Amino acid sequence: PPPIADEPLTVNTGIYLIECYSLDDKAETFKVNAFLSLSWKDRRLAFDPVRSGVRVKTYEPEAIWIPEIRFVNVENARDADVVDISVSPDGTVQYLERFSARVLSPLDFRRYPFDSQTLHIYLIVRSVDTRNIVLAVDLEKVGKNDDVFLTGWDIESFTAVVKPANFALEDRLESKLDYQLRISRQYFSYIPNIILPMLFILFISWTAFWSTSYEANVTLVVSTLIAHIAFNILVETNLPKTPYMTYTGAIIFMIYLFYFVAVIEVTVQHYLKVESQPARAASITRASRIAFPVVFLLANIILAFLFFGF
Amino acid sequence: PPPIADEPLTVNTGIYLIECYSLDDKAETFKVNAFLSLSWKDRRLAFDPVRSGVRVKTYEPEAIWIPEIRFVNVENARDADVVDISVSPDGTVQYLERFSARVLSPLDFRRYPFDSQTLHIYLIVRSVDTRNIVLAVDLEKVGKNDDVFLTGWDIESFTAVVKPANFALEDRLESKLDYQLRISRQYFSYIPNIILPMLFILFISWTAFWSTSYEANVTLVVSTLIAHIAFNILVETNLPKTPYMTYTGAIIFMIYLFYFVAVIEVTVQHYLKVESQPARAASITRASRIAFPVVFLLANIILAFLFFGF
Amino acid sequence: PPPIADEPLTVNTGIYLIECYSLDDKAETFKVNAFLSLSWKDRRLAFDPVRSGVRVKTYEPEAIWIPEIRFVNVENARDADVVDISVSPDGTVQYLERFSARVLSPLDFRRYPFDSQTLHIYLIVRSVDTRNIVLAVDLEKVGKNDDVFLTGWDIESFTAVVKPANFALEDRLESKLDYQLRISRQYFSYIPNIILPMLFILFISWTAFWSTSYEANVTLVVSTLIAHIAFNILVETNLPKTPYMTYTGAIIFMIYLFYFVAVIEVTVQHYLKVESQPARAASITRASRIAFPVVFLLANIILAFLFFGF
Amino acid sequence: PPPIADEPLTVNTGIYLIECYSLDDKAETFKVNAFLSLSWKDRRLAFDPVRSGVRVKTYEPEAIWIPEIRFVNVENARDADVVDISVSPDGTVQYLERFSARVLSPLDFRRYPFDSQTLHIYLIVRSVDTRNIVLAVDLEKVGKNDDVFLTGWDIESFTAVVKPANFALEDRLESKLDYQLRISRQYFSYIPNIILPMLFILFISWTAFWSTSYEANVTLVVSTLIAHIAFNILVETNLPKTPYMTYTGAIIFMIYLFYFVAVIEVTVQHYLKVESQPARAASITRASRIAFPVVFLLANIILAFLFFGF
Amino acid sequence: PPPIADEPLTVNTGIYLIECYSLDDKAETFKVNAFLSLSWKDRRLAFDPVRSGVRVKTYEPEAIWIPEIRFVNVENARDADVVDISVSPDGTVQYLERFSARVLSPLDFRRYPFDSQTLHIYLIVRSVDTRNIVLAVDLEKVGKNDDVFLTGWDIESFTAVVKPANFALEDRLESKLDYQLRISRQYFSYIPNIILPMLFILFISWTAFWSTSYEANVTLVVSTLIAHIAFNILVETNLPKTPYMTYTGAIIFMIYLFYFVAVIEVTVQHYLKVESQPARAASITRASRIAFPVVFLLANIILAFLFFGF
Ligand SMILES: [As]
Repeated sequence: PPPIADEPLTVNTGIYLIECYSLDDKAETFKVNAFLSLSWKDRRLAFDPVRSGVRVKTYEPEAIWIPEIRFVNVENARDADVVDISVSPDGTVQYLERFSARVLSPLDFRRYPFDSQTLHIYLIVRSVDTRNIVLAVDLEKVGKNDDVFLTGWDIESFTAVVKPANFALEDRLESKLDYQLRISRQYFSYIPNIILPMLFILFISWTAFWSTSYEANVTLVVSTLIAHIAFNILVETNLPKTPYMTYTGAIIFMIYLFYFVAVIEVTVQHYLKVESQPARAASITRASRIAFPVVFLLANIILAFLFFGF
Repeated sequence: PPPIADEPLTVNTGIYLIECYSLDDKAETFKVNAFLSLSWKDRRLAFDPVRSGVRVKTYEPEAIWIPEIRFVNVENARDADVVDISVSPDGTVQYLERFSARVLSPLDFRRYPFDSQTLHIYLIVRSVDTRNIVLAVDLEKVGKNDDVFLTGWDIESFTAVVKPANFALEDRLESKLDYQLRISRQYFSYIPNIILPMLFILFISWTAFWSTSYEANVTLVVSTLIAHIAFNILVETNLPKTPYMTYTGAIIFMIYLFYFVAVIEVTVQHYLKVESQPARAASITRASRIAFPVVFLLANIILAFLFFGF
Repeated sequence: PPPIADEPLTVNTGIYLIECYSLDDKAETFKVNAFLSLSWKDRRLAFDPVRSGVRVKTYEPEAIWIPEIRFVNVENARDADVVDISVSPDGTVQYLERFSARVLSPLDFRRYPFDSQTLHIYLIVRSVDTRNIVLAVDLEKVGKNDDVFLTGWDIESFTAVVKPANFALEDRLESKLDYQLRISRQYFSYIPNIILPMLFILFISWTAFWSTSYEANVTLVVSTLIAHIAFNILVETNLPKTPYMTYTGAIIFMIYLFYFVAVIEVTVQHYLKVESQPARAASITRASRIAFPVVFLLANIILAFLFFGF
Repeated sequence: PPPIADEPLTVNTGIYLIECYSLDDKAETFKVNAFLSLSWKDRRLAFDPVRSGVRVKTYEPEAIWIPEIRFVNVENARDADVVDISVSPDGTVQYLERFSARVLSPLDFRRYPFDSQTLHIYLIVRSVDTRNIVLAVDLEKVGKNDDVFLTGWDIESFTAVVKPANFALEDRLESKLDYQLRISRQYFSYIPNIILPMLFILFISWTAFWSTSYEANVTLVVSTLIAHIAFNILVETNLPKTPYMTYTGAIIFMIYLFYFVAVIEVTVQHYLKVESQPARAASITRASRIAFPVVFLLANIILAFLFFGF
Repeated sequence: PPPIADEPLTVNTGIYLIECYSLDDKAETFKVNAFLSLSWKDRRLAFDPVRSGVRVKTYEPEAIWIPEIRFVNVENARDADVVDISVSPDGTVQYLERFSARVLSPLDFRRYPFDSQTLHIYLIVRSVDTRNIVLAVDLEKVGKNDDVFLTGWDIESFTAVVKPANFALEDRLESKLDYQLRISRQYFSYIPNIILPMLFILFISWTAFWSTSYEANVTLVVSTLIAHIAFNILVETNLPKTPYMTYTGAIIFMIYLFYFVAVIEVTVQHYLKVESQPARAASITRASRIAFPVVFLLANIILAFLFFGF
């Protein structure tokens, strides 16, 4: 039983994020728990303040015609309990629900440990015989407590795209809004726990430049290469199969190289030190002790710049 | 209260994928969230446009007779909220729901990291005393937004098998349709993270051809063999118990060999270098330095061709 | 409001497996999704074909008296949607539902990787003041599509025990039926991934029979023993705490031995080669190179026979 | 509408375990699926056998006043379907439901692999204006089929504490009963898979007493220490964070010691054999070959006795 | 149909924790199962004790006006069954439900293994045309049995913030309460299983100060570094991505250092003992045998103090 309008009925929206949590990098989802604030003029039930009752008259959902406001990017049906419905004199309705649903917004892992994200919530609404345009009411969109959690992420701002995008979808126009949750990552636990430990093993790796014992040079370069796999695998697990290249995926892989040429050197410092030409060997070994850390720190400036600086 | 027909009542179907996600290779399932569009002539409620009401008349599901359209390959009951029902003059009904259910479609891991898949959604419908044939309406089957996600997979096309397959199941004919979601994998994160690291350790493995120290040769070939298990196990975990052989399961196992004969060589380069016959030893060792990488790259062309090229 | 009988009312059952999946070895359960077909004479609503209506008259569950058919070995309440109810003239009722519930049937892991299983579904029914006997109608028990999945298992046959087992349970006789799902395992992925890799490490283990370097013999026998734990642990995890002995649990453990006496030998080949008695040492070492693989392959014939052959 | 009594109305209880399963040591819970048998005199609906109807009259739950019998230690609401209600002449009611709920009973891991447990189910009932005392009827408490499963546990007995415990909880007396499920563990798969493998590695550990090569002694004692972690971690995972000490937690940790002093010895057998005092070294090494296994087997009798014997 | 008041209607709250469990450090949540006790004066249904019925009159929820009391920090809708409603003469209502919901309270891992926590449950309530203030009734808040479980945590006290916090949220004041669950961890299983084993490997690490064999010194310091990753990874897994530094994350990382300079020393004890200057080498090595354990135990006092002592 929809509201007999004279033009496209505007529905007024708003989201008050109450709780954020379980942002799942692998799955590219996250769970939210918020208020949904809707409103519209249904002149059809305006109501003579003086003549009867009081200021505003409370209805149960069955009584009034309510607009179906579906969330677009949601795993299952949104999970909402209705909080209050308050029809104004002029026929204006004040709806408030408190849904919670896991939302499917994508993430850009291009700078992985040091990335910022922009999550989305959508809200479509389909037309019947009056057209429905949705739009935001910013006093119910200040939505975000001063307690919005979302572990391991700094929450920058909850805003929304005022202008809706109105489609024609299957011979019936819909109207979609864009609610934006912007967050930077709390990179850090990534250093004492990944970045640093990863570097340390790389350095030990090439302690075998000041060494001549092949036995203790392979026991050297090789033992550490293993440990680095232990970190490549640790990192690769809390992170999805990107079709592009991560930052840490870069350096973690560039690392795989300074373990090859490292093992190349120690290997050649020997089919060159049994070839009774230690003239050359400890020439190269002497040299690696510079080329390596330099070319590294150099390619890390080259690499890092290639990602952040551009 | 079914629609008094004169022949098999055609029901017209359609699916607009709104969201795709949680494709689970182990479980061989995936979750979808779409529109379901149905329609049929129930002349029994045609309705004199002029004589009353308006262009089209809205019903609640309880009022009209609606066809039970069950999804075949679904874990639990599909999870659908009804979006609109609009009966036309002639008695034509326009139904639209927005279900979300995890679907059980199988996958072919024969090319694992480089595989393409064809997921299915089914839709049966059982007959009563008028027969029901289902069939697709392609304006509600263009189903797939321009945002269909499905992480780590490229989505190629959402189509469907126009011709239904009508069974006789328990003295009552059913009619089933086939909705096809075709996707290729985003192989890649499989290289910097599996393929390459896996290769590197294999190479270092057989650096012990330019070496004579047994101690540093087993410390050599053996250390890396371990690391390779660390990758065989990593890979074997995000992948189900196929009764056939995966591609990466092949090469990952062919790899287990070039670690055995590698260990064979270093082992014989010694019961042959203590047998005061280093004549022979550093003949073999010298040789392995070719046989190995060749036979490998050879068996990789042999292997790769055996999977992709045929 | 039960059917006024003259003797024990027979209820006629039937299950059409539509989907099988999530067989969980650890949990000893599995999920099924099937049809449930029931039928009985309730003469009390026989209905004068000519005098009124038509051939068969459709009821909603609230209208008719229906027998409670509970599933015995089920985790929670069975999860069923009712598909059709069709009362015949004589008063015969035709009921059909489409339940899905995870079933708790036990498994016998005595031959683990090479085992066949017989899963059960039960169906009791309690009496009131007429006795209820259940029994099977085999045209609705041909239940099993030609698509019954159940990953990593070959499905041999869906049958059922015609004769019911009628208990007296708490001063009211019940009647239980036995629906049997027989499946063999797809042992195989167990070879390239467990059996073979497990053997290979055992072999390398005792390459240290053709060796004299204690350093590279412990680096030898010992490194492999580790790797075998890596497999004992892998296997032990996808498998419950049996009070009996698995097959692979046997050989996996018999393996632990050929790594002890292996380590025993290498160890004695030395407190006997420093005891300036290499007379004896390279007598034993020479010998082990036979005793071991023989006694193994011998005890594997002895073991294998002990499980399968008996 | 409760039963007008003259004193505390006795409600008669009973539980027929139909199915047991998913005992979860980590979570300290388990799932059961049983019958619940209740009964009480509601003289208020006694009913003139001859004057009307028959021997006993069947009611739907809505018709009669039924006592709320909540289970105390249950995760969520118990999940029950009602099986039959049969009011006797005198006004006696016969109630039977078939619930299934996961129960939260605690476990005592003090003897871990060799422990026996006593699981509980509770049943309270709150009073209104007549007091409710619950009590057991032992013909509906013989509850336990001859098929009660519960994998990896031997089921010893299903009994119950006849005398209820009546509390005063919030100005209204409740009455609670105690249903006892006693089970011993099927320790065993713990030997071929944990105990034995764990010992074997410990023994090889100290094969390095009959050795002099430091390289092969660290490669010896150390390699095995790792493997033992692989077991400590395996065990620690299928077992919760006890505030007390497990049995296997003891020996698994006492083991950590015989790997330290083991490594201590091999280490000192060398800063004492390079100190040109091999006089002493192979005095100690000689000695360890006894002290160790003895002190172990000694501390294992000391330890084992400390747990089981007391 | 709300209670015609003369001022802000006070609603009187109370929570009796019946069960605690599944505290999930990763997810920062936990499940509770408690009583919820509400009460308020609805003079509108006061009821002439003598004139009719009895002392107190029982209602079903549909009959009375009940306040919506939503829990704030909850994943999904709270899961509550209603236990009793008892309206007093004066019009006072006595409500009791038994909900169970997983709650989202944050945790402070700054002292990880030795941390104490303060979990929250919230309860808001929105106003309509009479204002709603909530407040606690402490005889129904003594909520916590003498069996409150919560594995691996010592439960210190269940209390609540008497004074509510009244917001203005979207043109309608709400009122929120704070129920506090305080718990210390059962650190301990963290010692025999993490702390101690972690230390032991560190010590063995630097046994290679009383050694001169580079081969057995890298086989020494390096083997253990690996094992330490095995612990860093074990610990890092049962713990979320803190933006701050854990205690065990500190020492676990400070440990990474005493493995670097350890490896630095053994490495320099050699490009200095081949440089025919063993004058210096076994000067340094001699020294490390003190500097290390001291600087450690020193930096552990420095570190530990930095977390607990401040
Ligand atoms: As090693």
